[PDB]
Amino acid sequence: TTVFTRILDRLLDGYDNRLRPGLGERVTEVKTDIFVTSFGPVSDHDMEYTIDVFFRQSWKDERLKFKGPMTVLRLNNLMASKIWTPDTFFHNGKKSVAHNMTMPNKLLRITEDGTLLYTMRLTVRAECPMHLEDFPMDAHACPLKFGSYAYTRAEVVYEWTREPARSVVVAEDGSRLNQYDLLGQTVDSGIVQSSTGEYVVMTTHFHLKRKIGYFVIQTYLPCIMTVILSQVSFWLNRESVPARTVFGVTTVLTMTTLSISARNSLPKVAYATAMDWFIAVCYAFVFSALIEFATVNYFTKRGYAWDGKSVVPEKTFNSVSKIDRLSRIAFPLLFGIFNLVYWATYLNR
Amino acid sequence: TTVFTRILDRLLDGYDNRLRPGLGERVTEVKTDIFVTSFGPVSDHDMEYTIDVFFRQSWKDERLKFKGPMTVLRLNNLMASKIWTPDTFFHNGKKSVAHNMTMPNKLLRITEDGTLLYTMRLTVRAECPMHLEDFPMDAHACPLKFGSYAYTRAEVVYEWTREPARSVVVAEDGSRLNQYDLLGQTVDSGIVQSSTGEYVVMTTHFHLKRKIGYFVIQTYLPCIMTVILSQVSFWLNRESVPARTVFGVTTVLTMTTLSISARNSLPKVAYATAMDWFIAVCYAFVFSALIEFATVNYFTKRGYAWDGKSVVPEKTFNSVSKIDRLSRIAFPLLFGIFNLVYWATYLNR
Amino acid sequence: NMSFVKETVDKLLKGYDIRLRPDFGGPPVCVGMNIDIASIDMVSEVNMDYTLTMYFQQYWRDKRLAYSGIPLNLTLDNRVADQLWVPDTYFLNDKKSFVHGVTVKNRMIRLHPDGTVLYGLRITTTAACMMDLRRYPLDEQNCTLEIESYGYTTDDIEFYWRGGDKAVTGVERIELPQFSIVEHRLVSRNVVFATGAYPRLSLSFRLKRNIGYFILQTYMPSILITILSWVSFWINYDASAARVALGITTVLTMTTINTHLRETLPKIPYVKAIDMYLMGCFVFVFLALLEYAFVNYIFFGRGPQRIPDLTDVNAIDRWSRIVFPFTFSLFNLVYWLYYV
Amino acid sequence: NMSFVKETVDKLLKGYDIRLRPDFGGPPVCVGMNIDIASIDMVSEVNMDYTLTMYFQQYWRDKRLAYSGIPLNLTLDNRVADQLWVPDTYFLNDKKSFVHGVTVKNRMIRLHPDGTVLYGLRITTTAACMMDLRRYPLDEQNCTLEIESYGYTTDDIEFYWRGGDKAVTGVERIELPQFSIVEHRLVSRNVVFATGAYPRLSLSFRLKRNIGYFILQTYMPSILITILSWVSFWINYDASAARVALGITTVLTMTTINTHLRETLPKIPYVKAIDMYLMGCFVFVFLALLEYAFVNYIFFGRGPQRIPDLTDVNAIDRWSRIVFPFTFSLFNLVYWLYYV
Amino acid sequence: GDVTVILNNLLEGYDNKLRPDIGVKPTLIHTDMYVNSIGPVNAINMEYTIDIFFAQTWYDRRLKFNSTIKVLRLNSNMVGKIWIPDTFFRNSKKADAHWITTPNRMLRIWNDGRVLYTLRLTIDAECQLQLHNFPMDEHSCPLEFSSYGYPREEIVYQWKRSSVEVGDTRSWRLYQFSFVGLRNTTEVVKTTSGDYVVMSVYFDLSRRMGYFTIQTYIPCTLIVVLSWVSFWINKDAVPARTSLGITTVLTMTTLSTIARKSLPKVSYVTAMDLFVSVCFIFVFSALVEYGTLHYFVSNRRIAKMDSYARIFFPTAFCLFNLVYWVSYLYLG
Ligand SMILES: *[C@@H]1O[C@H](CO)[C@@H](O[C@@H]2O[C@H](CO)[C@@H](O[C@@H]3O[C@H](CO[C@H]4O[C@H](CO[C@H]5O[C@H](CO)[C@@H](O)[C@H](O)[C@@H]5O[C@H]5O[C@H](CO)[C@@H](O)[C@H](O)[C@@H]5O)[C@@H](O)[C@H](O[C@H]5O[C@H](CO)[C@@H](O)[C@H](O)[C@@H]5O)[C@@H]4O)[C@@H](O)[C@H](O[C@H]4O[C@H](CO)[C@@H](O)[C@H](O)[C@@H]4O[C@@H]4O[C@H](CO)[C@@H](O)[C@H](O)[C@@H]4O[C@@H]4O[C@H](CO)[C@@H](O)[C@H](O)[C@@H]4O)[C@@H]3O)[C@H](O)[C@H]2NC(C)=O)[C@H](O)[C@H]1NC(C)=O
Ligand SMILES: *[C@@H]1O[C@H](CO)[C@@H](O[C@@H]2O[C@H](CO)[C@@H](O[C@@H]3O[C@H](CO[C@H]4O[C@H](CO)[C@@H](O)[C@H](O[C@H]5O[C@H](CO)[C@@H](O)[C@H](O)[C@@H]5O)[C@@H]4O)[C@@H](O)[C@H](O[C@H]4O[C@H](CO)[C@@H](O)[C@H](O)[C@@H]4O)[C@@H]3O)[C@H](O)[C@H]2NC(C)=O)[C@H](O)[C@H]1NC(C)=O
Ligand SMILES: CCCCCCCC(=O)OC[C@H](COP(=O)(O)O[C@@H]1[C@H](O)[C@H](O)[C@@H](OP(=O)(O)O)[C@H](OP(=O)(O)O)[C@H]1O)OC(=O)CCCCCCC
Ligand SMILES: CCCCCCCC(=O)OC[C@H](COP(=O)(O)O[C@@H]1[C@H](O)[C@H](O)[C@@H](OP(=O)(O)O)[C@H](OP(=O)(O)O)[C@H]1O)OC(=O)CCCCCCC
Ligand SMILES: *[C@@H]1O[C@H](CO)[C@@H](O[C@@H]2O[C@H](CO)[C@@H](O)[C@H](O)[C@H]2NC(C)=O)[C@H](O)[C@H]1NC(C)=O
Ligand SMILES: CCCCCCCCCC
Ligand SMILES: CCCCCCCCCC
Ligand SMILES: [Cl-]
Repeated sequence: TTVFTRILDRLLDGYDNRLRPGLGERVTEVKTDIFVTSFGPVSDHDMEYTIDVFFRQSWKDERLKFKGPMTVLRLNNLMASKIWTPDTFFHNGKKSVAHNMTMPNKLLRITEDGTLLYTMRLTVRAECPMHLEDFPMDAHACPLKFGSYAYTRAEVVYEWTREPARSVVVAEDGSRLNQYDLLGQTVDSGIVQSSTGEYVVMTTHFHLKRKIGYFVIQTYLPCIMTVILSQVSFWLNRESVPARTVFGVTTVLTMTTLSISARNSLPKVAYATAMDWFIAVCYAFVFSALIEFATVNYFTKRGYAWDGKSVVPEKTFNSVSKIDRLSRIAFPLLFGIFNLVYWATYLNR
Repeated sequence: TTVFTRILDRLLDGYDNRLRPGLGERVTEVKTDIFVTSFGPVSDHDMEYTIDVFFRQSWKDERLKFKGPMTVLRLNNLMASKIWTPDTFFHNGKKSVAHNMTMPNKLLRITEDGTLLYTMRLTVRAECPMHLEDFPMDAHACPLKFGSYAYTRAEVVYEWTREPARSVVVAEDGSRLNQYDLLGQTVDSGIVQSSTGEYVVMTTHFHLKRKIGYFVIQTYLPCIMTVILSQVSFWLNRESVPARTVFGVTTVLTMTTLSISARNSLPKVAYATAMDWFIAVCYAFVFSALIEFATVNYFTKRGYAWDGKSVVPEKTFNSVSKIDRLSRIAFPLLFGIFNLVYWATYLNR
Repeated sequence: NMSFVKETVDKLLKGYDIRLRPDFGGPPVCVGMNIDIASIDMVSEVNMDYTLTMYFQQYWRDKRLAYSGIPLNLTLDNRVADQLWVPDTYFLNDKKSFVHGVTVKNRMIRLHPDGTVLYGLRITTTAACMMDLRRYPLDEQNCTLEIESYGYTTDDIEFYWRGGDKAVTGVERIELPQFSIVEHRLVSRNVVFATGAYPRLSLSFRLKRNIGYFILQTYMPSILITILSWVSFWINYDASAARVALGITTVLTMTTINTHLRETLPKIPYVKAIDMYLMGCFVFVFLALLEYAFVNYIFFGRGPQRIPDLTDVNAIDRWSRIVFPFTFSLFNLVYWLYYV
Repeated sequence: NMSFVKETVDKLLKGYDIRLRPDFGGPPVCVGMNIDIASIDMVSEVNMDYTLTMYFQQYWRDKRLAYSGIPLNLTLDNRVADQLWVPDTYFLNDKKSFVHGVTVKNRMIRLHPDGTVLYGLRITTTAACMMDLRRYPLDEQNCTLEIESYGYTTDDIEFYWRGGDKAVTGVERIELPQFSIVEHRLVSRNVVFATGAYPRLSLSFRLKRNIGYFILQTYMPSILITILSWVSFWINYDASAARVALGITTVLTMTTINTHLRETLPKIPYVKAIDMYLMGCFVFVFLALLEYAFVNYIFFGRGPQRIPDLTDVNAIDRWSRIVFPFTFSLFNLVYWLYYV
Repeated sequence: GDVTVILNNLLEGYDNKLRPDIGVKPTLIHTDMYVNSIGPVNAINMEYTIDIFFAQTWYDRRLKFNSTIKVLRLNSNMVGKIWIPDTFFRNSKKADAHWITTPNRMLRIWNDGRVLYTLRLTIDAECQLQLHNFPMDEHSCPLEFSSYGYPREEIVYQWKRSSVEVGDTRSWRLYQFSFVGLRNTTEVVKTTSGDYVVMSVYFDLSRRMGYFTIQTYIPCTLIVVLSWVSFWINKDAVPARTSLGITTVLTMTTLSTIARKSLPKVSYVTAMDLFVSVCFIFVFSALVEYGTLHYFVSNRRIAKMDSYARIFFPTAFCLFNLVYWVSYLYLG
């Protein structure tokens, strides 16, 4: 039993965790891979996403070579605080969580040649800038960049453990996305330049496409039904002024409620989205159908409708409005054309 | 100066704070009392409540006897971490805070015979399971159970410092309840069973009665006024079809909004509360008024109302509906009777 | 006697290496687990998680901690847990968790003469479970807790449920406002990652949603508005202001019923069972209003120029008085039989 | 220079006992306190608390820390406060608080040659005040901050405001969007508990709620709706649809106004001053709708059978044109004089 | 080896309780700031979030060393071993350093004793906003920092040549605001514990108009135009014009509460409140216009009031818009 205690004591005896391996002699090379155990929700309001990972790092440290009856020491994560580890931080990382239940969710493994494996379980919240002009038919590439905070590229360089595509792996059942699809990930690396030197940065982009199904049910269908409802008043007789006024006013006010309730999901951006343009055109169609009736009412001479027992000699009775007859065709046709142009504009692109 | 330093050093010399006082000789008896500085708000949605207490414990430790210029050593809280303290925890607690602003809000006092006084300021958020069948005229007994986490009743027992009724004291001004009245507290002691042995539990039940004032103003009164409003249409002439229809439909729409919005602050329980029953009957009265008019409208022979000049014998004019005349009495009477039965049922529980 | 206990405990921790597991370099250490579930609450469909409070006990043997001459089980102050090796147990689907710390850290250490360690923790954990809401609110959910060792593979540690199916207790006493726990299941398997194979214990609960809340909130208001829209069929064709106002408001009221329901649910890209009903009830109120516009158009549009007859408006109204109630009950018959 | 200072400061801490207060076993140590208020924010009626940022300074003399030969006040790195006795000051009504920690712990220790210690902390505290909202939004609240020693009684410690009325600064520079701080005052007293008598310092503010926000959001919308319900008095009695639609809409509008205000306040059981106005405006628009029903019933219900006339339909309308604006003005006259 | 010996020699006899030059001269600290992003502006709380790389440079003669190594590039391990200034942000409501995966701090020591200390910070900084011109308002949100305990006779801060740097503004989370420019100033603020050197950065921000045009201005304008449809409807249609008139007022009531939902409950009148209130007057007057017309024609030139209202109402709303937009976009 004491054989392994003497090995660990010898490893730390004279060890200086203030100094990186190979300091003053070479560049510390850190191998890195990420296992995404879950891809958490994307927050449109905060323009950020959550991701739970096993952040694996590996590097060589000749000070920790040993000879014993084992080739790998699978040690308690208490040991990792006694040795030098990379100071990796996420460049676009917001408040992230290191899991501590029931113990620090870290593992340290030392092989006999000095190679270290150091993985931790993190909940990472990272900024994802979004261009919501195509919402809800938008797509995003949410980045995840990390690298050393303190060591320039002449001291610490990061590389992927395997081929870059295979170095970030997402669990099959880990998708915690509700209104997005994970199309895939792009893995790259580069150099970031600051006022304090040049730093290696490792980049992963997750490609997310919003799923439009929720917004078809809650926004597009009520908008389409409201526009269809507003064109119903074209078929009523021109003498039903209270009836055709309620049609126009109710549908205009309904589109007002829909428009205000539509942006409650989004951050309060200052540009118009694809949903705003659809609602605006739906507002124009609904508003014009009420304006159409006002023009019809302006040319209505008699306040009584046809009594049902008299032939109109084309007392006297008002005729069916030509504006009403033309609106029965023009309004459905123009709204049908708008839908064709709107959906082909955004679904194709 | 050095006199009291030498006393504290002697007490802690050879002192093992991993061992409870009397381990292997007797049972550690802990006298407990609680001073409630404020009984905080009750959360119906989370079925919890908040309480701020001075949690006081007292036990004998023969290892801490001393003789000196003073009979009581009033020490700062950092001495408490040097000695053995009970591992008391709250069985129904959810997320409790031991305040430490600006320092740990704990006091430790050692008397010359070894008696220790150890109090701490705590904010406990504890579970209060609720039965909401009688809501908003319900009453609850919110429990506050605590005891040792690790030590069984053969090692650590708890007792109240004074008479059990007088060992939980609520401050006169310490009430943060908004919609409840603290009617008193019952204090008891017991034994619980687990997989690791039998443990002493000290229990306090806080008897809270909900104050109905908010729900009368925001739910009951708007419901009663909507029902009264829906019956106003019985006094309108049967030829005012657009007018009386607007009465019926709007009141139903208002009742739908009231019914949906009346459970916002409650947990989504599967049963019906007393408020839900009241709104259901109010909905039925409102719904039946529009059904009443549709029956009245089905027997309206003529589309024109009385002109104000022609005598009505017993051109021709419609007579006042017999269904309307009976509704002008039956509907107000049946709603008054329902209120008498409804309020006598729940205000007497 | 108390001095003998102090000496014995000091002897155990002298030369003890907390960095090394029991039987380091030898056979894997077997860890037995028990859970006493204090409560389950905050089952959130919005956040796709549930909150679980439990007494979590681990049961392993460390021969370095065997002591003789004391016929007692040593319960020690929980701060001694920081001087002993404990398993690096973690929960994979854990989103946010904490060990309670009032009045002290809710932690238990109990040594036994042969070296057995009982390690108990009072834990509140918010674990993730993705919910299939396609049949919501008539849905059953399955939410799990995945217990695993982080740094130790199956060569170093083995998990098992101590007591078999009696390892987890307190499930039958759990009261959820919106769910009833149909059953709970205990699973022990191995999970392989790039760093090796790890033992895993899985505790899963099958949750059935109570529908009593949704009858009062969504279904009954929707049914009554749909029935309300049929009142128009008993009003004369010439009362345009009355029938349009009745038809328009019920269509508007259906949206008001839907928006409140929408606000309390996550952004779900598919149609739920509750969505099918609301969209079904919206069609009925929309068609009932479209029925009058057709009736108004026949009398006033096609009148002067000269399955129901489609030329007598009274026939269409009387046809509607039967078909609309009958079809809506037929829709309810098919809907409630498929989801129950 | 720096060798002597380092030698002196090391000498102070050698043999220092942090467990004993200054003059332990002797006279009480007098602790003076100054507070510089950075800001006040989040005055919440929903949560019944306010959030306070301040610089909390404590002044006391510890003769164990007296030094000579250095004509300087030694400002030491704030980590030395962990090696020194400091008062165990706490805030009794403090629900939640923290010491700021960027870029380091916002803490200051300054020694003086005679042994005096200046100990400053930058604290943001959410302190509870229970607000009486019976006059809301024309209410005037009083929120305090109790400052007490936890473990030291008046035999061991004494509190006082350093500078008397000038002990608290920055109150005149506080900008609360909803309130204006009319007055603040400082109180020193003792409080008796079951464990002893403890010194308490109390700082309280008197907050007078501004009314301009509620004029635009609640009062003007209610007045305009109440006035527009009087338009039906000038509409012909024959126009039943017009006057019922005008009457119903204003009653419905009044509810919508009340619901918007309802959702941003706690669930207090009493009637607030804003509720009295909204109930009053509801009665006025309800009676206006009931006025037409009386007018409608007199003409049609009793017409064939055959102070206002009560038999002339147009007389009732003329009467309502005068009484409703007059009574509402009388209601506003009484309501505003009682609450302003 | 040799670096270990140098590090041990520096910390031998070092007292990190004492500021350098404790009884000789004030410590001069040069500060740099790189803005990673200026986060959202929270108008309701009157605060904004900013993510910065905060760099400090000073001289500690106790950290001099002679060797071929010209600078010691170190991680956060030695940050707590040497003296560090107690810099804090004076208007910070809530701030937090970063700790994933390790403390995001940098320490570099040169052979002449120069110390470079850098750390990553996220700060919720207080910013009192004057919303009188809202939503056409402009702000200069400050960010002040100083020493907590060391007065001007002990610590002096000094901006470098490249004081504040901002990166790609397009990635920032300024949804409703555009970053216009920054200024960095220096001043001495006198408190009760002494005089302190306070360094400030002011970030000028202009509110983007697009959201509130879509959310409030367009809906409120359309309801006003909606009320004018009544003027072209026949005056005999009493239920049609009364329902049209009263529903616009009901809708204008709903829009009024929505407009202020994003603001703190300030008790003065913003430019948004003025527009909404005038739009309230227009819809209110249209219903009163028909009530007067109905009373003078049925319930009985005044009879031709509809013809006047067809011109006067659209012209007065156009005139008000011309005055409203010119005054709040180019005037004060
Ligand atoms: C009321 O009570 C509460 C508690 O209930 C109290 O809060 C506590 O306050 C104390 C300080 O008073 C905190 O203790 C210090 O915390 C420092 C960091 O705090 C930040 O990070 C916290 C988490 O840290 C984890 O992660 C970092 C790395 O990311 C790691 O360094 C830590 O050790 C720790 O890692 C553990 O946990 C993780 C999981 O989280 C595991 O994965 C890991 O395995 C390990 O178990 C974080 O919690 C803090 O947030 C709090 O505070 C912020 C405000 O600051 C607030 O906004 C939050 O809401 C939250 O409240 C915060 O972000 C830490 O650096 C200190 O450690 C120093 O010092 C101790 C002294 O004993 C020493 O033991 C350590 O080894 C270490 O030594 C330093 O480290 C320096 C690092 O830069 C270094 O420069 C020095 O050289 C030296 O380095 C070492 O030195 C030793 C000795 O020579 C040598 O052997 C080594 O080799 C090496 O050289 C210290 O822990 C405590 O964390 C707070 N707890 C909580 C829960 O908040 C509050 O203050 C009280 N109020 C009042 C008024 O009394
Ligand atoms: C919620 O949803 C989760 C996820 O679906 C459910 O979890 C699953 O529960 C079922 C039922 O309990 C599990 O199946 C059982 O698994 C155990 C354990 O298997 C492990 O250990 C075995 C040794 O004891 C070992 O032989 C297994 O290895 C074999 O199987 C794996 C399967 O992938 C295969 O890869 C290997 O090559 C081996 O062939 C494994 O390591 C197992 O003992 C059970 O066997 C019973 O049933 C089988 C028939 O299925 C029968 O042949 C046996 O005789 C015995 O009767 C059974 O397979 C499943 O593993 C769980 N999956 C996960 C991911 O947790 C959960 O139940 C749901 N909750 C509720 C309340 O429903
Ligand atoms: C957005 C709406 C814009 C509307 C613009 C409307 C522009 C405009 O000024 O239209 C006037 C006219 C109204 O026609 P409409 O049928 O509605 O009105 C009839 C018309 O005025 C006849 O001239 C009248 O007969 P008379 O000989 O007087 O006795 C007849 O009275 P009577 O039969 O009851 O006795 C009226 O009912 O409309 C068009 O010609 C359609 C043009 C294309 C309209 C295209 C609309 C999309
Ligand atoms: C929800 C209630 C449903 C009730 C369903 C009731 C269904 C039912 O059978 O109604 C018939 C009748 C309608 O009464 P109502 O007065 O509305 O109808 C009159 C009735 O039909 C007369 O017979 C007609 O005179 P005539 O002889 O033709 O010349 C008269 O014509 P006119 O004078 O106008 O020209 C009609 O107006 O109602 C009752 O008797 C009250 C029953 C108890 C009602 C109890 C109500 C609580
Ligand atoms: C920030 O402060 C620096 C000084 O620390 C300002 O730079 C100075 O600009 C004036 C311009 O007249 C020069 O004369 C000085 O030589 C500059 N000082 C330097 C370069 O150290 C800088 O302008 C300030 N930034 C502002 C106000 O936005
Ligand atoms: C602004 C509302 C316009 C309504 C139609 C007017 C038509 C006038 C034709 C002369
Ligand atoms: C009290 C407001 C009344 C508005 C309509 C007035 C119509 C008649 C004017 C002489
Ligand atoms: Cl309460």
